[PDB]
Amino acid sequence: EAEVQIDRLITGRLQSLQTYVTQQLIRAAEIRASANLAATKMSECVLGQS
Amino acid sequence: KRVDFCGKGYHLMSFPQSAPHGVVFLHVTYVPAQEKNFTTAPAICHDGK
Repeated sequence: EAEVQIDRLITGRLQSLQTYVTQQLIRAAEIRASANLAATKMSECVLGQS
Repeated sequence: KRVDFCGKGYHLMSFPQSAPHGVVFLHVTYVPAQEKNFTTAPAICHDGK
């Protein structure tokens, strides 16, 4: 019975880890887009005139 | 006209080139050099003008 119990535990924990990883990937992509915008804004609105 | 968007320094033109799964740009840029120092003044008034 221990194999069955630990199998249930493992599958549940793996699903939770999958969810966390996917959320982290989405947030990282959005932050990367925002930082690209910030880099362009800093490069063009400081070292020159807009 | 926007600075440092394509190329570094002042921009003149660019040339595109193909790639396996992309594109390659060759930017031509103008850069000053061999500077000298001088004394300046805002505006010069002659005969009161």
